[PDB]
Amino acid sequence: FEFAVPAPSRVSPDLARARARHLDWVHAMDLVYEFSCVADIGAYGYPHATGADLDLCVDVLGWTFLFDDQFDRDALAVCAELTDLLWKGTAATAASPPIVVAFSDCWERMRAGMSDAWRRRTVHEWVDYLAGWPTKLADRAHGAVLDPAAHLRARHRTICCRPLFALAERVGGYEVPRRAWHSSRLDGMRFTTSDAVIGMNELHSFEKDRAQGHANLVLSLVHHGGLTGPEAVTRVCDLVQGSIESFLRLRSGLPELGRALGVEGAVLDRYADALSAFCRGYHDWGR
Amino acid sequence: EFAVPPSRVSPDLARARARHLDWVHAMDLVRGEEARRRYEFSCVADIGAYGYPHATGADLDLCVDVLGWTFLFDDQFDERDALAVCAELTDLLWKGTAATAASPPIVVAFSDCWERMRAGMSDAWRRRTVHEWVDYLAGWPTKLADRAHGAVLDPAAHLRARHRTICCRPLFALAERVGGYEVPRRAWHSSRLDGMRFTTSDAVIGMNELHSFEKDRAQHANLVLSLVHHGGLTGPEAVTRVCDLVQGSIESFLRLRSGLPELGRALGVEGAVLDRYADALSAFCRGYHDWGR
Repeated sequence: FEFAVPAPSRVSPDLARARARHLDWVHAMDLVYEFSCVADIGAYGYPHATGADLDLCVDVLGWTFLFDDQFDRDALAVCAELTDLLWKGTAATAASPPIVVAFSDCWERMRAGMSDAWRRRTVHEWVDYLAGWPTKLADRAHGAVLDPAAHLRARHRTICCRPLFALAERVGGYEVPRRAWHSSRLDGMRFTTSDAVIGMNELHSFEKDRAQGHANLVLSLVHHGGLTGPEAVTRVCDLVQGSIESFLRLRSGLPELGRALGVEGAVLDRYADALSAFCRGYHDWGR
Repeated sequence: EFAVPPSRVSPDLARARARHLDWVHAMDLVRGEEARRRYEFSCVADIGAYGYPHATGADLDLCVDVLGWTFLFDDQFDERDALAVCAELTDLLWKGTAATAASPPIVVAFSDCWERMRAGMSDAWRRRTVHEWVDYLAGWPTKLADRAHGAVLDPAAHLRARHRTICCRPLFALAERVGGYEVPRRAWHSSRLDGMRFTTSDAVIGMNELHSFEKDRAQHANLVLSLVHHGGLTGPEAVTRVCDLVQGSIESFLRLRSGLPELGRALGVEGAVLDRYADALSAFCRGYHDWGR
């Protein structure tokens, strides 16, 4: 499939070095993959990042995929240790498992140079992402087919888009002002971008999940909506296109948002560009 | 009137009401004969006895205190001081601290409630309840930003923000605390029980939006106003839409409830605790409905 994401196709020119470094990093962290090409996503989602900034993007994205593998009692203990690490400002110890040590390695770089306000809202977003994995284990043990709305609510946590939007600020060199970042206008752009990425992800892994018995949005629409296979696919496609259209309507109101809140328009367009670039990056990599 | 799945009220409400009025006085939240009279006329305290009809004594006192606190917390936003309170409460919850001598009365009062609310509960329960309290706090910077922005939110965006400020999920945790049980971990995180929490929240929001319609219009965002502005509907049409949301939420809640026996078998969970949890969610929705009238 191909959608009209409002951003040109781009890739970072420093992808060769970053990929090679990252494979040494997962080895040094005792985490391991290289053949899945999941590492390259960092260079597609942040096409202007180079050097250490790109390394952080590749490290964080690679970690999420390896964190997901932990679920495919020990994983629940990691969720609790990571939560306390973030809430209480701790760092990994000598008894921490490799997945926790690796995350602390990322978080120390990610939080450096950022304000307390930015750290506060990013910590909350990291913990809300962690909250979705106990749900994954419970639903798998239950064995029931989630209804479409319940599948999307759970996936909005595990997709990990909001922590990665905060990362765009960190590597871009700016912070969206507080009064503007919390507005429903910008939160709607984060939500619509997440819907699009989820829709794309559900269409890419459809055949694999159906053959392995895993959950998928398309299968939930067939089971609960009475739709056929072809109908459920078109339904998910409409979600991606509608989310893109909704994102574009929200963006057209940023000049008035800046005037109302007294915020420089430049930073607002830079933030909107980052969200669009991430969605486009995931689209191209997935294809 | 909606078909919420019986009307009940706690029999110890008389004593609880009198104690609570002294409590808000001691916490320095409501002082003065005039402010106390206006507060006593709103009956917002009594909700604790409607939402938890089986609570008595100290348990009921905690329910009345917490619910009264949320309304008093809401009043301060109707700016820079309010954002500082949200940050202090967040650190208090994340870092396990307690109020100091420089903390404002609204912070001292919350710590007073939280110490009682967390007593006797496991670390796992405290961890997921802390996150829900902080997600509730996260909705108030959005409220102030939207008011300064001045734009009319679309219906879906209004509901996402209200699911934070309505404060239903922290109050569902409170039902466990006063009920004397913790839903086992493997069942509490399931999408089935999370869907029952979500559908119950939708119903409470829908009822709340119709109660505060005139107040929000005379001052703020409201679900009915968003439906008129973005959907092109008229007032009467938008209201029928909100009623359909409440009725549909209850119907979905009832379909999920009938699957709790199978959830218990699959996960090996005692059915009694699951049905008791479902009763608490249903009772809270019924309580707010009856109190609103």
